[PDB]
Amino acid sequence: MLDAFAKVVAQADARGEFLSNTQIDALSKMVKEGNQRLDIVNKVTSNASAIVTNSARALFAEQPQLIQPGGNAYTSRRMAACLRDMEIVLRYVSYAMIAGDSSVLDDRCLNGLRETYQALGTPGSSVAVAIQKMKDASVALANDTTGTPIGDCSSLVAELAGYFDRAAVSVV
Amino acid sequence: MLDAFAKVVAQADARGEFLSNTQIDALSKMVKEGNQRLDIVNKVTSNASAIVTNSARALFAEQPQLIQPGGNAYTSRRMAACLRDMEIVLRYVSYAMIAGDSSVLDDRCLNGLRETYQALGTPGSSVAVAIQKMKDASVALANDTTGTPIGDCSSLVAELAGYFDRAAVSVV
Amino acid sequence: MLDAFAKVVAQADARGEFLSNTQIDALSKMVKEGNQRLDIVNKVTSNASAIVTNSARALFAEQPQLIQPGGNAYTSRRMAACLRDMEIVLRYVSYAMIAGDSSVLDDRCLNGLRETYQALGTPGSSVAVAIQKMKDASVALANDTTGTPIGDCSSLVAELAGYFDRAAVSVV
Amino acid sequence: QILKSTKQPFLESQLRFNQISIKDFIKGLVLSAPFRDLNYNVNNNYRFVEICVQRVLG
Amino acid sequence: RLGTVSGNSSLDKLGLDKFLSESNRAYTPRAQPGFSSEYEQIISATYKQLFGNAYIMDSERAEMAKQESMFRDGQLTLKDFCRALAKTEQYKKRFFDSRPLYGAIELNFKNILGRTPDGLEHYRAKSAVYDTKGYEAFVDAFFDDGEYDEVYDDYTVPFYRGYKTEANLSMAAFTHFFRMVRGSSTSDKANPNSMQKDIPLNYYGITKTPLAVIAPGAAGTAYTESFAGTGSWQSGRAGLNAARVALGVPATANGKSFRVEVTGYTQPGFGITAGTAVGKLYKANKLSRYPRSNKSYVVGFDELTPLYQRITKNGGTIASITPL
Amino acid sequence: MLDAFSRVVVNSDAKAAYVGGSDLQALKSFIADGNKRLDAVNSIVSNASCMVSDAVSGMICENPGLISPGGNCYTNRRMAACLRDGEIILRYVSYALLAGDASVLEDRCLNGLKETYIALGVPTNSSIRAVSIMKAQAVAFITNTATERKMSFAAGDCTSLASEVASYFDRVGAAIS
Amino acid sequence: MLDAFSRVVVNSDAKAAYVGGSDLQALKSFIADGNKRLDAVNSIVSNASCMVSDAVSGMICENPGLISPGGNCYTNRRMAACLRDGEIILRYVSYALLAGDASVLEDRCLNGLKETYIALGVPTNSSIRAVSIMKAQAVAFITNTATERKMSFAAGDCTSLASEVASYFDRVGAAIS
Amino acid sequence: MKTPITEAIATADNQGRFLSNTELQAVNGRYQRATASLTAAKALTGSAQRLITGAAQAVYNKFPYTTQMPGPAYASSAIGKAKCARDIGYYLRMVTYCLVVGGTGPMDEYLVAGLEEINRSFDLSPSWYIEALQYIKNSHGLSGQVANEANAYIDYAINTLS
Ligand SMILES: C=CC1=C(C)[C@@H](Cc2[nH]c(/C=C3N=C(/C=C4\NC(=O)[C@H](C)[C@H]4CC)C(C)=C\3CCC(=O)O)c(CCC(=O)O)c2C)NC1=O
Ligand SMILES: C=CC1=C(C)[C@@H](Cc2[nH]c(/C=C3N=C(/C=C4\NC(=O)[C@H](C)[C@H]4CC)C(C)=C\3CCC(=O)O)c(CCC(=O)O)c2C)NC1=O
Ligand SMILES: C=CC1=C(C)[C@@H](Cc2[nH]c(/C=C3N=C(/C=C4\NC(=O)[C@H](C)[C@H]4CC)C(C)=C\3CCC(=O)O)c(CCC(=O)O)c2C)NC1=O
Ligand SMILES: C=CC1=C(C)[C@@H](Cc2[nH]c(/C=C3N=C(/C=C4\NC(=O)[C@H](C)[C@H]4CC)C(C)=C\3CCC(=O)O)c(CCC(=O)O)c2C)NC1=O
Ligand SMILES: C=CC1=C(C)[C@@H](Cc2[nH]c(/C=C3N=C(/C=C4\NC(=O)[C@H](C)[C@H]4CC)C(C)=C\3CCC(=O)O)c(CCC(=O)O)c2C)NC1=O
Ligand SMILES: C=CC1=C(C)[C@@H](Cc2[nH]c(/C=C3N=C(/C=C4\NC(=O)[C@H](C)[C@H]4CC)C(C)=C\3CCC(=O)O)c(CCC(=O)O)c2C)NC1=O
Ligand SMILES: C=CC1=C(C)[C@@H](Cc2[nH]c(/C=C3N=C(/C=C4\NC(=O)[C@H](C)[C@H]4CC)C(C)=C\3CCC(=O)O)c(CCC(=O)O)c2C)NC1=O
Ligand SMILES: C=CC1=C(C)[C@@H](Cc2[nH]c(/C=C3N=C(/C=C4\NC(=O)[C@H](C)[C@H]4CC)C(C)=C\3CCC(=O)O)c(CCC(=O)O)c2C)NC1=O
Ligand SMILES: C=CC1=C(C)[C@@H](Cc2[nH]c(/C=C3N=C(/C=C4\NC(=O)[C@H](C)[C@H]4CC)C(C)=C\3CCC(=O)O)c(CCC(=O)O)c2C)NC1=O
Ligand SMILES: C=CC1=C(C)[C@@H](Cc2[nH]c(/C=C3N=C(/C=C4\NC(=O)[C@H](C)[C@H]4CC)C(C)=C\3CCC(=O)O)c(CCC(=O)O)c2C)NC1=O
Ligand SMILES: CCC1=C(C)/C(=C/C2=NC(=C\c3[nH]c(/C=C4\NC(=O)[C@H](C)[C@H]4CC)c(C)c3CCC(=O)O)/C(CCC(=O)O)=C2C)NC1=O
Ligand SMILES: CCC1=C(C)/C(=C/C2=NC(=C\c3[nH]c(/C=C4\NC(=O)[C@H](C)[C@H]4CC)c(C)c3CCC(=O)O)/C(CCC(=O)O)=C2C)NC1=O
Ligand SMILES: CCC1=C(C)/C(=C/C2=NC(=C\c3[nH]c(/C=C4\NC(=O)[C@H](C)[C@H]4CC)c(C)c3CCC(=O)O)/C(CCC(=O)O)=C2C)NC1=O
Ligand SMILES: CCC1=C(C)/C(=C/C2=NC(=C\c3[nH]c(/C=C4\NC(=O)[C@H](C)[C@H]4CC)c(C)c3CCC(=O)O)/C(CCC(=O)O)=C2C)NC1=O
Repeated sequence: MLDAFAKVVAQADARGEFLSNTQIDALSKMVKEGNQRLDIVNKVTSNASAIVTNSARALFAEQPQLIQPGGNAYTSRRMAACLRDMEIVLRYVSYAMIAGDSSVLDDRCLNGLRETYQALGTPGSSVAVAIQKMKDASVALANDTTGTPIGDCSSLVAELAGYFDRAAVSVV
Repeated sequence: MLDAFAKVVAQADARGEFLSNTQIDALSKMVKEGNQRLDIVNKVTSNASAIVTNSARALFAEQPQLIQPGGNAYTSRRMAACLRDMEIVLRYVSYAMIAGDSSVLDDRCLNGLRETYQALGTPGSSVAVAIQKMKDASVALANDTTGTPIGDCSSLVAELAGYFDRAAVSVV
Repeated sequence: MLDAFAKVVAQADARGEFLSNTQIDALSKMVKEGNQRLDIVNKVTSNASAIVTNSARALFAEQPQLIQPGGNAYTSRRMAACLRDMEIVLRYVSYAMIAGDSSVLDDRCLNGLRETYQALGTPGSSVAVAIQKMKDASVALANDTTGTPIGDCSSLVAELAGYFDRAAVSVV
Repeated sequence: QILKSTKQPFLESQLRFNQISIKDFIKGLVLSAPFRDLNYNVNNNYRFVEICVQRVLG
Repeated sequence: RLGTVSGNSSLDKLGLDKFLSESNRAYTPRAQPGFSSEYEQIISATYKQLFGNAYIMDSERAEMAKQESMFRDGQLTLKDFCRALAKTEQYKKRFFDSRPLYGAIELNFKNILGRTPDGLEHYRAKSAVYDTKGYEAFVDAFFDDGEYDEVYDDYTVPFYRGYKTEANLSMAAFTHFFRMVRGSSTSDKANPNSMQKDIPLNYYGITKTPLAVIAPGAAGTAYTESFAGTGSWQSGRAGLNAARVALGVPATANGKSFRVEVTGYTQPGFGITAGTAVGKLYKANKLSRYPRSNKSYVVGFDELTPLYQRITKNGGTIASITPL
Repeated sequence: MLDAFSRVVVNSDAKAAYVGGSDLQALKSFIADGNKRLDAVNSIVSNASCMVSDAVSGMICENPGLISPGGNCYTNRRMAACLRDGEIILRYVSYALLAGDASVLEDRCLNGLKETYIALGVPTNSSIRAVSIMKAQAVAFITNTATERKMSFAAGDCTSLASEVASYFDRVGAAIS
Repeated sequence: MLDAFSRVVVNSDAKAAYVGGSDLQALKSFIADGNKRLDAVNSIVSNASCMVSDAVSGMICENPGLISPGGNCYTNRRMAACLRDGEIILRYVSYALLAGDASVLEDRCLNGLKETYIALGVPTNSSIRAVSIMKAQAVAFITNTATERKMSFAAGDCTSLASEVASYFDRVGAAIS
Repeated sequence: MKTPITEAIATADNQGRFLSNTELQAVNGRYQRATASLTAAKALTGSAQRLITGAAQAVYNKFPYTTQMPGPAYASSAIGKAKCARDIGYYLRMVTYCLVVGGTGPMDEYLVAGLEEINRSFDLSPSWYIEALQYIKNSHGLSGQVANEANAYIDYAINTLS
């Protein structure tokens, strides 16, 4: 897979030249968020069970179809199949957030997810709410500076929530 | 696999409710005929190589174009693979005799069997006429009054025909 | 994997008769020209990379967008993998030259090779040029009279040109 | 043990139809009932690991 | 863009938006003189519709400069006008003479009728006319039947119709229809399953076998497996395609079985350390690990999890997954 | 399409025999039981609007996630299509029982509806819960043990016939499976 | 077919959101400076075929051997298809600008253009080298930074929409990357 | 089908190897014995109806019960004797196919694989076919190295029945 440093080298080889000096100080903004990316990982990797409990607490309440006799997640391995599938949409986003792109997100999780739910009959309607119940649950969880100094992180809140909606449109 | 007791479990698990009392007295009728089930499977598998080779011999008599050179069942590789599939249906029919339903015969042996044969090019009308020899060599085998005491088992021989005609309509 | 001798045997067995007298001297013709066929593949295995690097440097001088930065065969991990495909088809035509037929050639190389070249995004018209860039170099040394006694080897190098032509068709 | 009774004639036909792979064919041979009663009932678990690493992993 | 229940519409994102937006009917019983931007739009609509979005330049449109003018008074459209366009050199250069007889038939149904013929008894009725009564009655075998005189009254333009339940074709003719239609940016030639030199559906159109209906423009839709039948009667080979059936003891050992469809792997990707093993990068016999790509697998429900890992850690993209 | 009368012909064709008296004995008893089957299928097609009523309004109360905004029966075209998709598949088995052969069901619809449905995105477990809700809806009508409407037949026992429409509808559900 | 007026109504019908006036202010920002989109569209569709005039001519000056033997734009037939190949995709760029979504370049063009250009052997590097040339060729009429021409404008910052064409030019090299 | 030519291809394909001087003598040595093996194949073809019916009677002289015992696996009837003459004609045909290709390819594929499934099912004895093949071994009437090639592929068939 390729990363956020690699694509401006992938456009330095497939174009074919040396480095422009406007390509070098565009990477200064990557380390203007470089420490500020690193504590954003602490708001999601220290709360791994915390989001996926608090979201599937909510998701069968307004949508009681999943717990019906004859519903989808009925047996306990299918209910454990929800919890192994709710976290990886957040885990590969957590791989995408330390990366800075969505290459490894598309490589190992997303490409092969619309049709895999359709072959199994698990709905594309409600695997997007499992994105959306953890979408607002990490907008609140990462917007607080408990341990780190105070300034501007108004970019990267529109990047990890710039990756959940990428996972939302790649499944419906 | 499913037998007859595994039917009404899964026919009420999506329904949700418990086992109702009006069904199980039909299922405790089935254990009165439990001793007339196991003789009858013992009648088939004791003669399990005399129903195969007596009906492949009466198949190539009426159809000499299969053992002629350039035929489908010509060589010794494809004669052994003709006696292999003639015994495979004799297993999975008698598996469905002991169980009470068809659902291991047409899930492990008949789910794509004619479309196996359209890809290989074997005459799928002609495997049905070997099976209907084995139907008549086994229904008339399971009406002997030696080895068992007499009594009316006319209800249980229609189930043995009803899976032999289910392989007669699977392969065409 | 058939031979020239095994192809006329397998047509006889599916008809179910012995080999005719017109077929044995058709094969007795084929064995007396054996030392011509042993002298052909001795010429195109004693120059089994001097064909290939001189066919690569012919094509790369002609087509220049292969070596361009951004190219298909630009980098040195896609350069030995270009010289791998140029060296195995010189290998696998020479197996099909010594067999007398080309059912070794299409099944061990060319079955779906233009479908894997579709998946890589490889320009396939230029590799068919490179087989034709290898084809005339292969017959220029087959016609080379050095060290061998002189005779007529006319249709054998038209057979060898037909093996390269069958390779160059089904790669585009 | 390439005897007539130790052959697996239904696993052989599914290889020839390209239904299963070689990796699913080796897995059917260790789980074959001739491999249990001849090579698994007559040694313990610390010798059977020496069989399934010498033959499988090579 | 991908979506089934994304905005309540299942087939606008399958590639049939403009084939369901337009209807292309003409409104006057003769083309009126004076104005030449209202009926030339109908002609260049049909020049992409009948030819299958092929490039007709003006250097060959003026070669065919009679046959549209006699439509403007004297021929009907769809019955006579594209019939006259089907008797051209430009129609005979793309869909008749670079390809076999069945491939000329099975591309003519997409061109003329807007469907795919199922089995061979629909190939029987069309190819009983070429070997007896030439090419001009072969093209006019389509235009005077119940399949043509009912769906279009004679002043529309023949659209695509091989997806609806009123077009009572088959259920397999749906599955061939998205092998033939790859969005609105393809042609007869710019189609990977068959170029102009080839035939689209040789086995599958004859034997009525349905296929994996892949949405076009997806991630890794650059896949089609090749063909070699198996068995010793037809002297075929083994190892090219996974089977379409999944019978046996490995049918229901791991639950319900599936057929996956891998797009393709490379040499960088096999290791779990993000690179290439620097060395000789091969074995001695100089083949790949997957020595031909675009391969497929048959796998049960209880091993879908490590196989979906083992494709996706190695650089393989997945076309679709169909249960067997 | 195959007929049961056609089924004994290709049985007698690769065998290369004539028609004997042996396999004729099945078909002459099929004639006199033809009116009893003719007394069956007329009530299948004349209560068909109830059978497509309870096809789709019954399956939606046991999974209401399709009428939810985002589901697979949410819009009023997919609401219209699910009313329409079920009233063709019982029209086909009404053809299939008069021939007696399931091959007319196979070549027309049951060859390839499964490959469309995961590209049309609909779930198959919802479909077989809607297939089997017409299964017991069918077998009440052939026996006259239906509750709210009881129709005119003769007196006998068509439980050989009532297994046959249950022998069709599982293969309706297994085709989508 | 999507646009930015109806991008929200396929978003809000996951929510079943009767749209109170909070989310509509981006649409009230879309109707605010949509004249700058409109004053750029007339700066595109009047200067349209001179974008493609130096597209392939800019490609062939640095990638010279496509007019060589064994090229791709060798003959007159091979070259004139390429000039309609580039003018189709720039026609389909500017549909998306006045609409406001990324609809039209995906649901018609890149619903199958990756298998198109590998069915013909169209080189994907040279068919993005021209479009990267046509990237910066298409920003200069919006910017009015051109060496040769000036368009009669009003003077503001259209840099939200000067890179929005480059934010359509990125996902035309999504599949043909 | 193993031939000498489709075996040295296979060891060349194992090592990624161009056909060296090692694999050009394995295919040359086939050509120095294709002369003697194709006269033996031409001689056995012409004397087929002498050798088939003569070996079918030499079975019946050694094992006289096969012409006497009732039941379908024996040569006691007209059609029982016709299927026995078909079987030795199947056996003698695969000897001549091996002399063409120079090895035991066509009797491996068309004859030997799956043979013991038949001989146990249809109650046919493998010693009925040794006596038929030991007739053909020392009554073909060949000599020299022409006899050496026909006597190699005859007792390959005896060892896969034994
Ligand atoms: C070595 C591992 C490593 C980490 C675990 C993090 C933690 C971390 N963040 C910052 C530094 C910072 N951290 C933030 C982050 C935030 N402030 C906010 O308002 C947001 C709510 C919150 C994001 C969740 C900001 C804005 C700064 C820079 C301080 C400033 O702007 O003046 C610093 C001080 C050094 C520096 O400036 O880089 C450290 C150690 N960074 C790291 O390098
Ligand atoms: C392990 C193997 C095994 C079996 C196969 C059965 C065999 C079996 N059957 C019967 C007993 C019987 N079995 C039959 C059965 C038949 N008579 C017919 O005419 C038909 C040909 C045939 C059915 C297939 C009848 C009619 C009786 C006596 C009635 C009765 O069971 O009460 C009995 C005596 C005990 C009893 O009456 O139940 C036993 C042991 N039990 C076994 O443990
Ligand atoms: C009376 C005068 C007279 C000659 C000199 C030759 C001249 C000559 N040499 C060769 C051709 C040849 N001649 C030889 C023979 C030899 N090469 C050697 O290095 C060995 C010393 C020698 C004997 C083994 C070989 C090996 C070739 C084939 C090589 C080639 O392609 O020229 C040919 C063509 C075919 C042929 O006839 O052989 C001719 C006409 N012929 C004549 O009529
Ligand atoms: C073990 C490895 C091995 C070899 C490398 C060759 C080498 C070789 N070639 C020939 C013999 C020959 N070689 C050729 C071939 C040719 N002559 C030409 O001038 C053409 C360039 C070329 C055609 C392709 C011919 C034509 C003969 C026979 C000479 C003649 O025509 O009288 C002979 C003499 C005996 C024989 O015919 O076999 C030998 C040993 N043979 C082998 O067994
Ligand atoms: C609405 C969407 C839509 C499109 C995008 C185009 C897509 C398209 N492009 C081509 C076809 C082509 N397009 C190119 C173009 C190029 N190759 C290069 O190397 C250059 C970099 C690049 C020019 C910019 C070439 C060379 C052909 C092939 C023409 C030929 O084969 O002679 C064809 C085949 C038409 C035919 O030949 O009949 C089609 C349908 N058409 C559409 O309807
Ligand atoms: C979930 C919401 C819900 C409904 C929409 C109704 C629909 C409904 N009806 C029946 C069950 C049935 N439905 C019918 C159909 C009919 N009866 C007639 O006589 C008419 C002619 C015809 C049109 C109405 C029949 C015959 C039965 C079987 C019961 C019986 O009458 O014997 C069943 C049980 C079938 C099953 O699920 O296995 C359901 C769910 N009931 C509900 O609980
Ligand atoms: C042989 C009979 C026969 C059919 C079934 C249909 C097969 C079929 N069904 C649908 C299409 C459909 N079919 C259904 C029905 C259902 N989906 C569900 O979720 C429920 C399980 C089930 C109702 C019981 C729905 C909801 C659509 C979607 C319509 C759409 O996508 O616009 C379409 C697409 C129609 C189009 O694109 O125009 C087709 C071809 N045609 C036929 O000839
Ligand atoms: C014009 C339209 C038309 C029809 C409707 C049928 C009418 C019909 N039904 C039956 C006759 C019958 N139908 C049944 C069927 C049944 N009885 C039951 O108890 C079950 C509820 C049900 C299905 C199992 C039975 C048992 C008979 C009597 C046996 C017979 O003679 O067929 C008969 C033969 C006897 C008679 O003349 O009445 C006829 C003609 N045929 C037609 O031509
Ligand atoms: C090797 C040969 C060679 C060429 C053919 C040109 C091709 C070319 N043109 C432009 C770039 C451009 N081309 C145009 C097009 C036009 N300007 C107008 O106003 C006219 C209306 C219209 C036709 C003349 C515009 C507006 C730009 C961007 C700015 C500019 O150069 O004016 C660019 C820069 C794009 C980029 O940055 O990637 C290039 C490489 N350059 C070369 O090196
Ligand atoms: C049918 C044709 C038709 C149109 C195209 C529009 C024409 C149009 N464009 C703008 C207006 C404008 N256009 C620009 C744009 C720019 N200024 C620059 O120098 C930048 C280079 C460029 C930014 C990309 C700006 C800044 C305005 C004024 C702000 C506004 O959009 O209202 C205005 C508003 C000015 C006014 O109120 O009079 C109008 C009416 N109307 C029409 O009837
Ligand atoms: C490599 C990373 C990876 C991905 C992307 C992946 C997808 C994946 N999800 C699966 C199942 C599943 N996924 C779900 C999840 C859901 N269904 C719903 O209705 C809910 C809305 C939703 C969340 C609770 C369920 C219920 C199954 C089991 C399907 C079944 O048994 O019917 C399966 C089948 C095997 C299994 O049960 O795990 C795969 C392969 N698996 C992986 O290992
Ligand atoms: C798990 C259970 C199972 C089923 C259901 C099955 C079907 C099956 N039958 C096959 C072949 C075959 N089946 C037949 C049988 C016949 N053809 C005829 O003409 C006769 C009418 C009939 C014999 C009486 C023949 C001749 C082959 C071809 C063997 C070959 O090509 O090698 C093959 C190809 C592999 C092989 O056996 O060679 C499969 C997979 N195989 C199985 O293992
Ligand atoms: C079993 C025998 C066999 C077949 C059938 C085969 C096809 C094949 N060709 C490949 C690559 C390739 N093939 C080429 C060849 C060319 N590209 C060009 O521009 C030239 C026109 C042409 C030859 C000079 C190149 C450059 C690659 C590497 C592409 C990549 O790695 O993305 C790959 C990818 C893995 C690899 O690096 O080898 C496969 C599987 N490989 C095999 O080992
Ligand atoms: C090419 C490879 C090949 C072989 C070897 C082969 C053998 C073969 N021999 C058979 C029968 C037979 N073979 C014999 C032969 C004999 N019985 C005797 O009494 C004699 C001593 C002896 C002759 C030497 C007889 C009598 C039958 C008929 C058995 C029956 O009808 O049940 C049959 C049963 C079908 C038939 O021919 O009617 C096969 C498949 N088939 C093959 O395709």
